[PDB]
Amino acid sequence: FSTAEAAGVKVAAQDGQSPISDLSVVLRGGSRYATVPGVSHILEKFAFQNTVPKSALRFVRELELFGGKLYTHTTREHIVLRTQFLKQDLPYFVDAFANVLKETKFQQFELTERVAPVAELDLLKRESDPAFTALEAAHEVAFRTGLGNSVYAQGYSPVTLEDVKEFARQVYAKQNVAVVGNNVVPADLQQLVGTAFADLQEGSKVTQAGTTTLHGGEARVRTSTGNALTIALPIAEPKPVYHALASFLGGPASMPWSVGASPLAQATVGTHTSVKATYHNYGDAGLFAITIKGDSPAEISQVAHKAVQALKDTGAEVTEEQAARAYAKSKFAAAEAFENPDSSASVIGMELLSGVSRIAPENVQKFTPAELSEAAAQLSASAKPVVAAVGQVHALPFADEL
Amino acid sequence: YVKKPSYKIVPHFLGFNIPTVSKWIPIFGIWGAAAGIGALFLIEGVPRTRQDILSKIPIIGEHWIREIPASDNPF
Repeated sequence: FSTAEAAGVKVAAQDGQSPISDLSVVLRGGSRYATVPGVSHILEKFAFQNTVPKSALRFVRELELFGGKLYTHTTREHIVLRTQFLKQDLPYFVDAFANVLKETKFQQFELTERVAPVAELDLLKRESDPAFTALEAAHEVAFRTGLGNSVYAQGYSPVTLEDVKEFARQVYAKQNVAVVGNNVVPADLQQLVGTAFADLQEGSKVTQAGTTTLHGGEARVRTSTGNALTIALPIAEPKPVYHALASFLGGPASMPWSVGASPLAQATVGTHTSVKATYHNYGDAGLFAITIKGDSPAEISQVAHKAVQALKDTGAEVTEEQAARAYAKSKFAAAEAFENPDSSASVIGMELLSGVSRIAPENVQKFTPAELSEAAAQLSASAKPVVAAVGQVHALPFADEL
Repeated sequence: YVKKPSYKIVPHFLGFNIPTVSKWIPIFGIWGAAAGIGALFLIEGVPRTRQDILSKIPIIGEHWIREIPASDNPF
């Protein structure tokens, strides 16, 4: 991805040998910047609504003639708007993004009839998975605001047209926009973005209201639709070793009809439960989480105890074999993330918008057993553990039990 | 590089356009034949239909040329 600049907008493109281009606009407008709860999700759903030059209807009908596709999502850090099309149709897609950023109408009826109902179905679909809910609840406890804001719009806190219009005034600005072109000729993209995004406001960098503060605690989301438990540990100093540790502890099987050889995978033997360790770097803070879902609260409780034991055991001693296994699983995870278009866009988006150089998968550091055990030790001895229980909460573990 | 999709709007009225209607032209034709055959069949008994249409059809037309003998006709 050759990073450049076109009329004040940061543009990264990588040419390839495929008939298919992905063009993504990455916006510094994720939920950590949300002025009002859920406004980043609503803004994401407001992309490709009516603009002054082109109605939502006309856009969709023309997109079908190019056979293009539209993908949008919101993170804690970004809004990502991605189009996938045939290489030659690049100018159309650049111009469409320009229309969205410069000239979105933002009509009350669109919010009531189109945007808010779609946002609501989006969230309900995600919440069908209790593990999603548990990990969201854990961020809320751990950070409270900023990173603790909900990613998604919820019914209890309604987003108004004025909220979304104000947020868009900040976000849709040269300072908060990065353009990422996969299988796009870099010189051609710079020329097009330079003509299309020239009259976009300069604006200012969007910032998190308040510094990131870490907190421990518990969340007990009572649902009737499945059971999950997250054990999270807020990290004050994000370090790359936690990726290796997440992949080491593991949890999912690398093989069909198996458990897996990872410590967390081996904690689920005899149970119909699954487990996943994840590490979330957010630049100024991090979150190390272990999420366990299952149909039995008793089995989840059983795994949860073994999971914290596994982390303590890791803090004691890792073997050289296990350290190498962690390097391999982590290098692989890095590679597939840089390949997947959604995650790719945000990785380079981070590099362009912030200044965090991407770590190439081939440059992923190998951590010694000493460095890994030290990382697990810090986590086992954390002063601020977070536990989010979802489902039959009366039957799930508490922080003080773990 | 393509800057714009290439299309036009065809003339339309009450949700009909010429490409669609043109597909149905033969069908209207057959329905017209059906209506014609049906109508003619319904009035086959009418003496004028026989006199003016049916008796003039070659070969077949003699089916409708029938005279009552003067000896058998009170009127």
